Amino acid sequence: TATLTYPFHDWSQELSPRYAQLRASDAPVCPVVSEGTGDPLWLVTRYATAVKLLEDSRFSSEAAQASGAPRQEPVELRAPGTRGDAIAMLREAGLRSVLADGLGPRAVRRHQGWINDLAETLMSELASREGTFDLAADFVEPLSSALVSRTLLGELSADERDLLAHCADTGLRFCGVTHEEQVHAFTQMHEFFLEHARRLAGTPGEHLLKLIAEAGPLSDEALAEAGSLLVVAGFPTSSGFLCGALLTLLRHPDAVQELHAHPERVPSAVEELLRYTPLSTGSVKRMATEDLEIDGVRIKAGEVVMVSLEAVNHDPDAFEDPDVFRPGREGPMHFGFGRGRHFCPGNRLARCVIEATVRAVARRPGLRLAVAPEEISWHEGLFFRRPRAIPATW
Ligand code: HEM
Ligand SMILES: CC(C)[C@@H]1NC(=O)[C@H](Cc2c[nH]c3ccccc23)NC1=O
Ligand SMILES: CC(C)[C@@H]1NC(=O)[C@H](Cc2c[nH]c3ccccc23)NC1=O
Repeated sequence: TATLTYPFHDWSQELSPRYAQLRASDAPVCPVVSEGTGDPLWLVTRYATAVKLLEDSRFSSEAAQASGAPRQEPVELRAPGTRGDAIAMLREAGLRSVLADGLGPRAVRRHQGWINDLAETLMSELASREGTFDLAADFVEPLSSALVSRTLLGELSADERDLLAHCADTGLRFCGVTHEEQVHAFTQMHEFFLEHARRLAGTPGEHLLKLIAEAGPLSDEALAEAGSLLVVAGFPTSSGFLCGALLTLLRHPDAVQELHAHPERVPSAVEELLRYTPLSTGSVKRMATEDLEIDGVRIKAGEVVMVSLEAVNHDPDAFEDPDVFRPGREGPMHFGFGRGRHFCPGNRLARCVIEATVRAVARRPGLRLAVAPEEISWHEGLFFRRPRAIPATW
């Protein structure tokens, strides 16, 4: 119909041209319809409007997560007949800040050493390789697997890691699998944690699931909900983003040569990667809890307004030459971690692993993509973009 269906099927790093067109339209908020549900939605693509949306106390993230809310995802991101309200259930137990606490600056100071050791071990192994090697399978996968075990869930076996990763990939999708396969992915996840979360939380370590369990005691359902939250929020984001960041670096050898010569510039390159490299193929979303206007557009209570972080991060009103990867950039704050109350509580740990990845690349001149960027294959339909492989050579 004449109402755009959402999302825009831009599964590779090439952002859908529709975002820029909506950004330059006369409307600061554009009505769309969810392809997966037919629900009406509003879409924001301008930085200035997105700031207003994500800092407005009348827009509720949790209300947009509730069952029956208009939504972009085809299947609800909860197990059948469960609350799907992990952050609120943690706060109910009196754990208001455990996620930020276990992922903040002190946690980076605990984990940054081994994270950098491992990035270096993995890249040193690749430096010994002949011919073409795969940066997704042989760098991103082992690094993100270690991140998950050591910081989020506890020591997982290869089979457990494989199962949770498959559940995330299958459930967090707009298309490419059946409805039944999507629901089953969340089931295997929830039933996995109902059985194993107590065991995982009880093993020695600093992992977040232990911190949650060991801080009326927490029920197995709340602890299982916490496990599924950590998988959904932590696994496909880290693997998708690290893959995409590697692609960005390989496509910008001049920038990498600068980082090789001036390693103190790496933190700024991390921030530019967070702005430039696209991640989600949908939008962050909030529900209006009362009638309001945003930039003149009237929104009724109950309606859901979305912001594409990719669109905002590429807004020329905010970032001059927004489609240029410019590590020296000194523009406004990027939206890669969101904005306001729900700003990514994993942001410091994520920055730590991105930095370690950038340094591992910058230290080794000659690394290059083995084929043209347009020949990279992409997992079609994931919420969190990820290439199937990153073939590279020296
Ligand atoms: C490069 C990696 C990552 C990126 C780009 C990223 C990005 C984001 C963004 C944009 C949001 C805001 C969503 C919204 O406003 O609705 C968010 C929220 C969140 N992130 Fe991250 N994230 C990353 C890694 C992680 C990791 C490793 C964890 C560990 C569990 C994590 C945990 C969370 C949680 C729990 C939330 C929900 C906060 C809330 O809704 O209040 N993230 N993330
Ligand atoms: C299920 C939780 C993640 C929960 N559900 C949400 O919709 C929001 C936003 C969010 C952050 N990271 C995600 C990854 C996949 C899908 C959604 C999200 N925050 C939550 O804590
Ligand atoms: C149904 C999907 C759109 C799903 N629903 C969400 O609420 C989050 C929001 C989000 C946008 N960018 C991100 C980056 C990292 C973590 C979360 C997000 N993303 C999704 O893909």
